[PDB]
Amino acid sequence: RPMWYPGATAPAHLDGSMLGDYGFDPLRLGVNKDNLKWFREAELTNGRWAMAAVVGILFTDAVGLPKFWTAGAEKYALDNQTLALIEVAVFAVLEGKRYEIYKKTGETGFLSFAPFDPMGMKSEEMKLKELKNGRLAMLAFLGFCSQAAVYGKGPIETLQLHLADPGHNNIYTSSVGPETAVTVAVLCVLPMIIEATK
Amino acid sequence: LDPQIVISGSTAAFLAIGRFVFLGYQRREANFDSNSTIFATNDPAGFNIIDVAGWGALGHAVGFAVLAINSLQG
Amino acid sequence: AHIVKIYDTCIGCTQCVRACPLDVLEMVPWDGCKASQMASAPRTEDCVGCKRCETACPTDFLSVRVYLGSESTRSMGLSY
Amino acid sequence: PFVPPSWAPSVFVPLTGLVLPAIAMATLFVYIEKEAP
Amino acid sequence: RPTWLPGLNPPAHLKGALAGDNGFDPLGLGQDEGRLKWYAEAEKTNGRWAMMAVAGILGQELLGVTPAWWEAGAKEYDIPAQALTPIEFIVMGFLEIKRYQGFKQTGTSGFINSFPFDPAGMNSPSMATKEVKNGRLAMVAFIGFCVQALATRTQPIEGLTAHLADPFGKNITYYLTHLPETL
Amino acid sequence: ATKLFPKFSQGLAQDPTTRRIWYGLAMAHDFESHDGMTEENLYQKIFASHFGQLSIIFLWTSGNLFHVAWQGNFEQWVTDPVHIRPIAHAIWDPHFGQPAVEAFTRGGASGPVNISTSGVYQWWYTIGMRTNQDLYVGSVFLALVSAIFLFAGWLHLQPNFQPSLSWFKDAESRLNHHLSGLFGVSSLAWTGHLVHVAIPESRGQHVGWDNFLSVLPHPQGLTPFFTGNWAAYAQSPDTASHVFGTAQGSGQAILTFLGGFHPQTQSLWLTDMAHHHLAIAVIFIVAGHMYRTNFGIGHRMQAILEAHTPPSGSLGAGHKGLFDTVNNSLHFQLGLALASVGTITSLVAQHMYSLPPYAFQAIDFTTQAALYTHHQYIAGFIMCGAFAHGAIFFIRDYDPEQNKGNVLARMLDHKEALISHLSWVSLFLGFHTLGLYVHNDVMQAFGTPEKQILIEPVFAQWIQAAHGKALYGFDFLLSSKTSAAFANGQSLWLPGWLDAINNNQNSLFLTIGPGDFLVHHAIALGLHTTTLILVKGALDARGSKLMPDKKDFGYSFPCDGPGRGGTCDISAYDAFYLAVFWMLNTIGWVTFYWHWKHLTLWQGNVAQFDESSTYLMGWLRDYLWLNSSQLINGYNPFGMNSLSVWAWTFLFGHLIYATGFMFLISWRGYWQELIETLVWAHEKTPLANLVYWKDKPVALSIVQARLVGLAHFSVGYIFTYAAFLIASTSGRF
Repeated sequence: RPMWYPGATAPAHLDGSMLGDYGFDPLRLGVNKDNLKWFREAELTNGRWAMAAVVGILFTDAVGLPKFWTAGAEKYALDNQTLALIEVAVFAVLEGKRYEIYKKTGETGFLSFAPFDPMGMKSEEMKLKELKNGRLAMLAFLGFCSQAAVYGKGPIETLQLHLADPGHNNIYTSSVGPETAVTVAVLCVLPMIIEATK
Repeated sequence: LDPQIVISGSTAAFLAIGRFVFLGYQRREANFDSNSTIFATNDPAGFNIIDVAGWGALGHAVGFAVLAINSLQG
Repeated sequence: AHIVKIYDTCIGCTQCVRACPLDVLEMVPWDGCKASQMASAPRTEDCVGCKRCETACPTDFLSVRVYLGSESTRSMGLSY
Repeated sequence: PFVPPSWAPSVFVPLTGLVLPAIAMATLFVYIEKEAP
Repeated sequence: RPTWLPGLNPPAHLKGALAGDNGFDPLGLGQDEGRLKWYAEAEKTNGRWAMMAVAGILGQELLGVTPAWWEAGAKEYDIPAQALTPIEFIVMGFLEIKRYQGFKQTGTSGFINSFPFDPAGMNSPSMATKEVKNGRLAMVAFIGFCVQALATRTQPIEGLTAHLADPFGKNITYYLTHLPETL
Repeated sequence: ATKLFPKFSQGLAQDPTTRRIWYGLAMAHDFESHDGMTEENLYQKIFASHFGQLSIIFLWTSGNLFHVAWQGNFEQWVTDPVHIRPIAHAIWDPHFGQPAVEAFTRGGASGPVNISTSGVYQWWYTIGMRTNQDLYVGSVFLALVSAIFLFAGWLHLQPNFQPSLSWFKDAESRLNHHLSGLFGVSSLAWTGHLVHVAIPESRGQHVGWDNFLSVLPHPQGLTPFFTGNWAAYAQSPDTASHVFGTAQGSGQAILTFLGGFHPQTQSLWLTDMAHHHLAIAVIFIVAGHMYRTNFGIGHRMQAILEAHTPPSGSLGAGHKGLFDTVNNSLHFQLGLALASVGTITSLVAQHMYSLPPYAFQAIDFTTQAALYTHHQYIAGFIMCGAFAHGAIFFIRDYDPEQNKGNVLARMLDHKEALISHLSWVSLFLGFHTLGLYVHNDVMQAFGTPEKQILIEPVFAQWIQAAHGKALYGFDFLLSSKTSAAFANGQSLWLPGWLDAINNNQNSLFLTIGPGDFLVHHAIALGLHTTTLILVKGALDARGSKLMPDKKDFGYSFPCDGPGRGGTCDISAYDAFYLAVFWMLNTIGWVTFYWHWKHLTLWQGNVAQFDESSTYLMGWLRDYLWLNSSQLINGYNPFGMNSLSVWAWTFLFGHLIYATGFMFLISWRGYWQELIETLVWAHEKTPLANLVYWKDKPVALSIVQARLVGLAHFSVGYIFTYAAFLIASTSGRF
């Protein structure tokens, strides 16, 4: 059972019953058993949202459509006032039906279908793959927003620019260079800090 | 004024008064002053390395003060 | 709860017990004084700390002392 | 350079004045009234 | 067992079981065996880094590099110093955490997961004493290199040749007194 | 049920009222009163708290540096530090209207900013800061230092890093390292910075981390230091025509003792300050080798204390057992530290206004006034804390069996004499100072100013003459040209010092008269009365005739009830409580005197103070009413200016002070009955009784009420005076 660094120790409440366990809880926010399930469901839905959002942002830059941070300013074939009213009206019923699913079963669902799987490949390994991909997509979305904050342009453009000069084009040579360098050094020292005390 | 002569003379004078004059008084006051390292030395009077450093420090301070005052030309 | 203590200088005049507004003190038999009685505090959980018993004590210095301790619903005299 | 952007006060002053104190007050309020097991 | 000060008995906390134990501890930093063994490992690795540093400085001077050993940091290189720091910190953190965890399982040095990292044998207590002594000499030599470059502005071999050419001169007295002429 | 908060007190966690939260907040740092606390754990918690405090201090300093480098005008202030006001930070407030936006937009900035009054611009300019890059680098460095200190605090609580109780009691080692390293080595390093950076930067030569290894601080390069020819470092100093920051008129010396002030910056010479730090560094390092730690040589403080008893028995046992009662009591050490720090803070205020060390500091009147007032108020609060901790030591750590016959026990043996004499001195000073004031007021009211009593301060004027002032005409010591003391310093420091002290345009030994005499007696009255309250509370802390067993109730308790005539405010905490008011009154008198004398000095009319400081009506009209006209006009029906924030702060302080009077006058009982009626009202109201409280609402305790009232009183006092002082000094100049 690999941990979040070579030589970690579970904080007595992450024994491994949950999928994708690595003993990562320094703030100990999952000390409560009741909060662990809710936080897990929140992590799963945040991961699903980030997965769909990252795939959508990556697809818009390939075709040539407007950037993800400027797509809202574009004029569509509707009114923004009516869009917000419809969005909160549909999501009220959708989120209400999803919340009642978690109280009866404990996982996500769509509308009145708690185990929503028309094809049927709901396996234990598939649940962990969803969590891993969701975590990766959450970091990817944070990276998309951060790259657009300092460099702008776009994710695909950022990757293309990094290939031109990898030794000179990175987060360390950008406007947030020293902060991230100090943070990387502090993070690299952190496992030794935890292992020195234990 | 030769700095080497003044410093050497002051250090030698303080070491001499610390080894032949105030050694007994210092030993009597240090014992009555009541982890450690015993700095045992082969000196017949018990004058160890710590005493050498202390008396040499006093001699150096006196010598540099004398040199400084003489340098002020007053 | 507050801490109520009785000392051996008590003369058994029973003035502290009569002045207690929550029935904390009482009189027990004793042999150290002429009155053959001594004050006692067996119900300190109901003491509020008004110190009326200290005001009623005639010995110098006082034979009964009240030290304000932990506060609860009874010690704070709360009816709600 | 360490120079913050021009829009930095318009984001940090409302944050430190309303978002952070609300979160801190809510978390502290929940912690004060939590009952021991 | 000869000690550092003649006529001075070695301390009780210092026994000849260690490699370079010469009974030298006037400050008493190794009272307990736990801190003593940790400091022994610290001394060995400090000496290893100093040995590599002195060897690198001497090799750079012997091979005629353009900047001196105190100017190699500011020299232009591919993948600038701003980008070299995080890569070095990440790889060093991994290597050092593996070295530290291997030290807890067994009280010896290593390399990632080879504890002890001893290929081709050739290990003996005498070799350990030689390693500790060479490390101490390298540490003193590195500090000498730093102070020599500070007060004389000359590289190690250059300063040594300058001292050999004129022994009664070009020493600490001349360099400390003729400081404006050097700059 | 039992609540989690507070985790350190099980009795408070079982409290079902709102008093639990308040007491948990006010008893968080009283580690000695925590549940299951030992001595070793106590020292470890204090160690961690110390590291956290250092982290906060360094982060605050880095924040000030960062804001000055970002939203300030340091790059423009260094060019013209006489006509450019320093900028503290920018203002971003959505409540500001348009006139407030253009009103606060000043100092050359592009938006609303705050004009700094802390004097960090002059300090940073004097030590060598010139560009915003330097302040940015210093801010990042201090932030890293703060993070390191915070990590050290967290690390010293984990296992294998917690220091033992024996390590915390090594007084000899700690004192040796603090005198030699924390004091001597730090001063030596500061001398290195002044000699290497500040002095060359003041002469127009940039010396930074990129070129300090190739730039010589002196043209002779360490040769005179090693050869003993130290006088070579004092040759060719800065002339009288030297322009700060440029090479015009600059010299080559690095260690001088010219004395006096710089003719342009009106501040102490940088070479003199460097030489000062070098001398004190050598002295402190030498003093750091006095105690015996691990090498046989040195002293044992217990031996020196035990061998210091007079033979006639005038001091009884002398200082026997004083080493144990100090080393084993943290309140004794805290009281000694606070007493010394408070006195040093007062010393800093006096020396900083009289001998300005930073360039262009004397011209900044607002900075001088704010700095003096700030340090004097801080010193007063620290002094009150020193005496409060002395009382806490008497109650919690004093042992009469261990301190038998020594000076400590003898103090309590004759405490009545000390309290009575303090009372007599305070009574005499108050009666006479008030009588002379009322007499002068009646003489000024009846139209006979020549009939008021004006006692000339001949003793202080005699001291001023001894320092070199020839205005009074005593002509002795430094005032006489034929004295040995005068002739022995004419070649080292007396010329500059005499030229500076005989100048009536600075604050170096200002001219004094009868008004200064009277206000000095008022200051003496304040000091003696505050000392009387604090000393009486510390000596009567263990008991008195009214409460023979006061030590059995702790340092802070409400009272002993209405019996035995009444025992309100009988604890030592209440004595400190009453003494805070006297401290505020004393600091108010000293700051009022300082501000009025300096205002009349800066305005060019010292005769106004000399003729109006002898009666209280002059103080109320010519100083309080006259100088508050611009303050109260910050915002009026015709508009507002940049001074409206001080007017709002003035009214703010008045409101807080008055709010404090409520907790100070009305007591618990009335509020508890009112709260009970409110409880009934909430319980009997529909649509609102569905929401219930978790803690039972109760009135604030007697001790809590006193603390809350004093906090409001002090906050209102400080804010009101700060707003008035800054607004009057900035508007007038």
